[PDB]
Amino acid sequence: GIQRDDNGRRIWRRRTLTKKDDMLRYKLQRVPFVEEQVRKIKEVGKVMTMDIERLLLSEDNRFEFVNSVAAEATEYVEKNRDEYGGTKKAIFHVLSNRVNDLGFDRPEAYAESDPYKPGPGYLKEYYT
Amino acid sequence: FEDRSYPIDAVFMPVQNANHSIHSYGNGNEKQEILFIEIWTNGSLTPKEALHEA
Repeated sequence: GIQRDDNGRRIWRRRTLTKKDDMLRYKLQRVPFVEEQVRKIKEVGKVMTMDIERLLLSEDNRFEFVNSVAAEATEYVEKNRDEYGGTKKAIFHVLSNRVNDLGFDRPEAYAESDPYKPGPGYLKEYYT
Repeated sequence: FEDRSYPIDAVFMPVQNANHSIHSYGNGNEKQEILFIEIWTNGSLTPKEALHEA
C-alpha cells in the first residue's frame, strides 16, 4: 500500500490505460469547415432550439415546463416593464437564464445585434 | 516517362475552400449590398494574402 523512498516522499503507481482504445483515434479529429454553419446557426436562432430540448431532457412533463417558463416570464416583465419589449424578450430571457443556471454560457435572452449594419435607417433586407 | 520515379497525383489548391455571402441593406431607396468573402487556406498562404493574390 503505502510506499516511500529515502527522501520520505510518497511514490504511487501512475494508473494508465494499458490496452489500446480503437475509438480514441477515430473521434479526436474535428472538421475544419463549419465556420459558416456555426455562424448561421447562431444568427438563425437554432442554438436556443438545442437549449430548449436540453431543458426538456431534465424535465418530467413538457406541459409543466412551459407553464413554469410562462409563469417565470410573467414574473420578469412585472418587475421590469421597460426591458422586455424589443431586442430582449421575456420568454427568451427565462430560457437563457435556465441554461445559465445549469452552468453553461449563453447571451442574455439570446439577443444578437448586427455588427455590419451600415446606418440607423438601413434595415437588413432578407434575400427570399 | 517511366524511370522508376513514382508520380504523385498532387492537387494544387492552396485555398482549401472559399465562399461568399451577400447582405442587402435598404434605407427606403438606398439599396447597398455588403459582400462577405470567406477563405480557408492550408497554411501555405494567409487568407489575407489569398485575397490579394486572387
